[PDB]
Amino acid sequence: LWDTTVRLSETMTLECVYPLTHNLTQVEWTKNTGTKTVSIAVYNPNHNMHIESNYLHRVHFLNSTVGFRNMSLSFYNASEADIGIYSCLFHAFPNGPWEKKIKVVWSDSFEIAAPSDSYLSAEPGQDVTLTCQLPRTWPVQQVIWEKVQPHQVDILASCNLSQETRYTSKYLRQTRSNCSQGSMKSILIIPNAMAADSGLYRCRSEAITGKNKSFVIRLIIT
Repeated sequence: LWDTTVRLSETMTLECVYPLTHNLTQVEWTKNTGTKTVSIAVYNPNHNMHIESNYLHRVHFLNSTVGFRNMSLSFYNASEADIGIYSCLFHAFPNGPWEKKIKVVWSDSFEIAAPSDSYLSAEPGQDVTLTCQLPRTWPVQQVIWEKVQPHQVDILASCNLSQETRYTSKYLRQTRSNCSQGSMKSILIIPNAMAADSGLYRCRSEAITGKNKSFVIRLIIT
């Protein structure tokens, strides 16, 4: 129901970068208040821009090297009412839409609730293998890989072997994931890792009983 969770802050940014090579035709930023949706912004490559009147002077598009591929939404002065789920919709007709769902939550640093269980050192330029030490059998229903930062948590992979539809990560940096039926090691691979790939990587299991387990790796790439 969400691809990225970011911490509520006065100048928070909802990252959204189109990862595909298709020619863009439109972006839309929406917030799902309830069942109804509020159209925050609509932008077209002809520089036509719709902005919802209540968001007139509340949001902007910093978007380093502005090229309409990066449409991350930044707040000037956010408040508790800005908590909720946002949708960032890229249209690249005829190729079809690419949607990233962002949930804003009231919280402290996400790293607080993710103390590292393992420390992983690796040299730059190598394919780093992250190993989840959590069991995958019943009652566990799905296993999720996330990158945990103080301000945001990005879902890198999600595997539910019973689900017929697969989960596609909206994370910009490429990773190698595998949702296989075998009883092998639950692995996430970071290809050609750099110093920017350092940080907390958390594998998370969700069970049919509702119980939540987590295993956190502190990856350090000098």
